[PDB]
Amino acid sequence: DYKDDDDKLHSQANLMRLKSDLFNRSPMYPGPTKDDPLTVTLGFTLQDIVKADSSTNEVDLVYYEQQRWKLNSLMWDPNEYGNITDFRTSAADIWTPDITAYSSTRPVQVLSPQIAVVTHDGSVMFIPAQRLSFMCDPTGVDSEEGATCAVKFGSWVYSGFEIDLKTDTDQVDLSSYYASSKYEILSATQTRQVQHYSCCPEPYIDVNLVVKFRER
Amino acid sequence: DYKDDDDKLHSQANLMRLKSDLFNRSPMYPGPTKDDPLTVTLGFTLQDIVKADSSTNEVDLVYYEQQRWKLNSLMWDPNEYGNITDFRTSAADIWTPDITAYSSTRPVQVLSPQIAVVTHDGSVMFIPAQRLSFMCDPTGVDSEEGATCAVKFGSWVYSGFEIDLKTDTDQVDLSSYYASSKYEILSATQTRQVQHYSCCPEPYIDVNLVVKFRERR
Amino acid sequence: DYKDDDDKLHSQANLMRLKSDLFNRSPMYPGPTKDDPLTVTLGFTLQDIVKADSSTNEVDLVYYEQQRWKLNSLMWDPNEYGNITDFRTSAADIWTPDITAYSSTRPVQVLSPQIAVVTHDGSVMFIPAQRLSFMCDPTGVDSEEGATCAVKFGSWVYSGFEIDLKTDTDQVDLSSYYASSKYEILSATQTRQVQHYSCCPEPYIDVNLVVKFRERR
Amino acid sequence: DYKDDDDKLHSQANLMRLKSDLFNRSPMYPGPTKDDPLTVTLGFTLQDIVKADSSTNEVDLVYYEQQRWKLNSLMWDPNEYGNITDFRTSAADIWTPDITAYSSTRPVQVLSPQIAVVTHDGSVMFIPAQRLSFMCDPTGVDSEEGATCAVKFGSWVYSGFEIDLKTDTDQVDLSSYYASSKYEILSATQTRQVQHYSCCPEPYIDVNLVVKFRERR
Amino acid sequence: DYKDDDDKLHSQANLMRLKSDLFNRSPMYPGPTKDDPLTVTLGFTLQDIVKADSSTNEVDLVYYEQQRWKLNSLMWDPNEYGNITDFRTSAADIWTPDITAYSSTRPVQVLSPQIAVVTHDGSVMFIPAQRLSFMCDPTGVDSEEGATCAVKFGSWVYSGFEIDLKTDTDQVDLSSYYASSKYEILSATQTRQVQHYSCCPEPYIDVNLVVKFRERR
Repeated sequence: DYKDDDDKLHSQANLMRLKSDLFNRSPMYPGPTKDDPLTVTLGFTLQDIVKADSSTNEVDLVYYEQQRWKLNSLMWDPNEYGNITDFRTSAADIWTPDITAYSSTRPVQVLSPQIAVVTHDGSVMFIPAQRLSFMCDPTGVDSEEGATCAVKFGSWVYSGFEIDLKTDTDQVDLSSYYASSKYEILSATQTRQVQHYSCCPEPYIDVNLVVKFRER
Repeated sequence: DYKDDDDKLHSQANLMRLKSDLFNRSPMYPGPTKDDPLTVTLGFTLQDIVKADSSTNEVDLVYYEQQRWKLNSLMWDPNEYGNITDFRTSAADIWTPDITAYSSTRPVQVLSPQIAVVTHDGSVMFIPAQRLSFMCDPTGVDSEEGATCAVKFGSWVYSGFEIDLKTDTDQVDLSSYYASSKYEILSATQTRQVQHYSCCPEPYIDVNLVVKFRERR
Repeated sequence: DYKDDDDKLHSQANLMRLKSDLFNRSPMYPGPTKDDPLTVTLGFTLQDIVKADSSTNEVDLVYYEQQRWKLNSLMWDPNEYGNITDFRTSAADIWTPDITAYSSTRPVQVLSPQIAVVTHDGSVMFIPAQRLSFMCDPTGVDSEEGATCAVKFGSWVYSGFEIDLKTDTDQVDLSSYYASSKYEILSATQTRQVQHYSCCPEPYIDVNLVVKFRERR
Repeated sequence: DYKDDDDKLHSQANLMRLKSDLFNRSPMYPGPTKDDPLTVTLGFTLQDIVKADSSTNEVDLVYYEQQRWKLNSLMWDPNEYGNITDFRTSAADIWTPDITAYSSTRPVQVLSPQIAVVTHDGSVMFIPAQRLSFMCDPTGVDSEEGATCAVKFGSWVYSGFEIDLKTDTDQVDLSSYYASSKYEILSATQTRQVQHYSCCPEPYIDVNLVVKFRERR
Repeated sequence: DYKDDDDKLHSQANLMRLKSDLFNRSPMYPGPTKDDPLTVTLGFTLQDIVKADSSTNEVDLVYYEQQRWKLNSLMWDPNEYGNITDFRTSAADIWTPDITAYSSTRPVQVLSPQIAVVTHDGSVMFIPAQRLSFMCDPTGVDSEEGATCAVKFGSWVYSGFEIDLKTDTDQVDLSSYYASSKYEILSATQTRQVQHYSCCPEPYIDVNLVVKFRERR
């Protein structure tokens, strides 16, 4: 009745207060810096190898790219906000890391909504589905040992001193791989790498996605 | 004359009033939550199987995806708003559910305008036409029993505790299927599913679209 | 000199005034409603059949879709506005009808600018050029009687009670059809249809575009 | 040092002032009208014939389309604005003519930035690079006399009474034509046309681009 | 604890302040002018020749185009801004040069985020990854000496008097070229050119990218 109508409205107002307080908070966050670095955790759920174009050495993957990070400026005490512990918000409403594939051949295509999940400890979780075309020579995919390809993912403009990458595991998550794909996965790994260049002190970080695959 | 000019102006003003009141209403709705959950009803009107690419196992569907939900914050009393019972508004003017195909291979393409219909009880109806490419192996489509493919539709970020899905029927609406398509439909179902993994104290809900099809006779 | 520099400035000011008056007018129009219905006139000038894909039963047309309607809220007296009788404005600056093809297979592509022409009686004319891919089986296009295809056009969310459609004629305008197209037109008609749905007491209107074509002889 | 830092700042402020004065000027220009007509000058620099699709009779051109017009409302005295004689501005910051190809088969693709150059006499120069697909039958391109194609360019909604077109020359500029294209140009002309129709007692103006081409030898 | 949570807050406030000061600074920069010219440094890191279409003479490159320039208006003293020496910002938040390929056949595709890095001396670094389709005849790529193609890059609307170009080296950076590409690079150069045009006493600059490639063996 009216009590339960006012009780829905109360819970709505609490979320509106939280979001309004979180967005309008002063220094509205200017990205990671040296004095204020950040760790982004990457994982891949690999869904399909759609296409292996051997006349251009381009390979087409569909995956979920799972991103995680934690900002002090997204922290709150659930006790002050009607026991709310997490909310969904548009990814355009918040800073997100600029994680890019280093060797793509077409602009990445986003397959899912751009929505992130924020939790009271200030951790954000963003898991967009993408189709990516990248440089990969599929020679020997028609054979038993198959073909092997790699693509690096990392920040585009931030060094290791601003954004650090990590994985929870070396194993690309294959539990959602399309059972009836044209190509089967022999192995898929995601490995953290630290590079260097004697032009410069900065560590440069990436996650190296390596797939071994062959025809069904 | 002037009276029926003033009479059209009157009805316009009423709608303007309703829309302005509805949009400016305080807590301007922040999405479904646990304390304020929502049920979305899904239905499919399947129009065409356009393409079955057997060299990539991608299949191309054109369907109307019909979405329904009800918000208290979209309720009004027609008596207070010149007997207006429903209005059309741009889908960008209102919250809409984030219902996505789980196994698409290309971004979905929208074929129709993005316009929703709102009714005085607070129910919204949104029926976009889409072309979807999804993972589907068409082997045996050239045979009599045909090929079978499935795609799940569900919220992208909301659990069953926030958004619940339901169908009005298991039967995908085939009354608009292109009579002269390259492929004919042997059956098409839409089934509600609840999944429970040992991770999450929340259930997840989805609608499983399953089509059996073959090359035209 | 200065007087015909001022005269051009004057004429500019008058248009500025008209547009500013017209845009700022209170109830800034909320779409057609039952109490305030509208009639949209449709016409097709068919330019080219570009492609007939027989492996997917998709056909590609290029046409001019001519749209017409009249709003009281766009009326003015030219005498009050320096004898201005009509103006061009961006189509995004005004309400336009949501006329869609019901059986497209790809989002329509707009080939022309989105600009409408408004006349003092309140009538708007909007004529976008489009390339449309729609469901059509081209079997027999390689023969003498050719192939026949149809596509319905109509509002996406408005019933006949809100938007009525009408044509000026049954003949699709073929005077601009590409002389050297791969396909020649045997006939092209545009026919008004009144459809009803079992859920819904109100009439729906569409215009049914029917083309008979064959490969160039 | 500080003086030529203050110098650069001064020159920046002058441009700022000019642009701010030019944009904020009252009647902020409402397009050409009968009492305030305009002449647009068209020229084509033809770069490449990329593709001649003989199975759809579509031909793909890459050209620079050079546009010129003059507005009183863009005039200034360089003496009042620190001797500034011209500035670059985004094409979206100013009115531009709605010059379209009448027989395209795909939306035109813009290859260059959308930036115009404005000069103190009020003349604007806008030269976008484009790829255009248009209706053209390439039969005989494989022969010595080659194939001939034409496309008309003109305003979409403005008559000759509002926008007049003109060319500086009949010769399409071929000095930038890709030396190693698959197709060589035998001739390319751009011709002004006045079309009188029966419906409408007003000049319609267009520029007719006519290309004769054949496969490279 | 609280102190190193306040420290992080302090560091954030400092960058907030810097950006806010730099953005709000009066004459908010109007582009390079004759009195206030600019030098853009161009470099190419060539990643892959993906495709050589010999039926249309189009070639597809993927590269990193590295851009550099320096504005007085982006200068700051790190001492006033908590020793901050550089910041990342969206490329849409700042002026960027309009560097275009002069002979592309499709709009360039951007593969990377549009983010620039600004340093206290006022220098900006912007390095977008791109796929470009440009006019190039691949005859002899199937031979030992291979094929040679060229494309000019430069400002679209700015002369040498406003934007000058320069390279750090004549060698296109090949250290990131895809080891297993369909085509291998025999040489790749980037050369500054001063172009003189018939209309125009101001010189125009470009960087000429010249690639010699062949099929891998």
